[PDB]
Amino acid sequence: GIDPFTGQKLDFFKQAHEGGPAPNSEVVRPDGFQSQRILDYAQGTRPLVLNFGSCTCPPFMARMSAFQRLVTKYQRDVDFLIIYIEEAHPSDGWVTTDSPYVIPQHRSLEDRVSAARVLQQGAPGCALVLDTMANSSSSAYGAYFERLYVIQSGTIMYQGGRGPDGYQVSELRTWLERYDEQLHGTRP
Repeated sequence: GIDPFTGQKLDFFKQAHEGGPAPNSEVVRPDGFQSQRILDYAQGTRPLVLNFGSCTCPPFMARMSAFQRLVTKYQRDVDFLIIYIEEAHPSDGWVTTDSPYVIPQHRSLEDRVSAARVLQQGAPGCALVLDTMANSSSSAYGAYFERLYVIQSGTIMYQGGRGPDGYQVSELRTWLERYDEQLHGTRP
């Protein structure tokens, strides 16, 4: 069906939500730009944590070292993935940017991977993909600017709530704490 008022196909896809299906949306491997999808990163029944953001997004950068600490802490039972998306504060935007990072809006995967490289120089050994230039995953996960998720066996277990910045990491840590506790007992 076509929308008379857009001329585009009619959307029938419900927005991502907890307890709903995790979109198997498209992403790009930085080395060689091969097409991949979010669920390619799920390892059997292990939860997969998704971390969307960019270098010019201050809350994303503010939590990176805490995120890396979560990887060390929970990697026994949980997998982690960073998705590098459109810049929050591009250097060539309308409003002037004071971000420590000076990155123009990506015009191609070569630009986006260049930006992601700046990130990867921190975050040694973290799994990282790029969103497609069509912003497939950002759109499917409502994850522009930045967002955190947990998915497990194709289902969204945790959707990072919009609201005061700071809480998203503590709320994710809470989810991971409770899962680890179910698996192994409370840590002393």
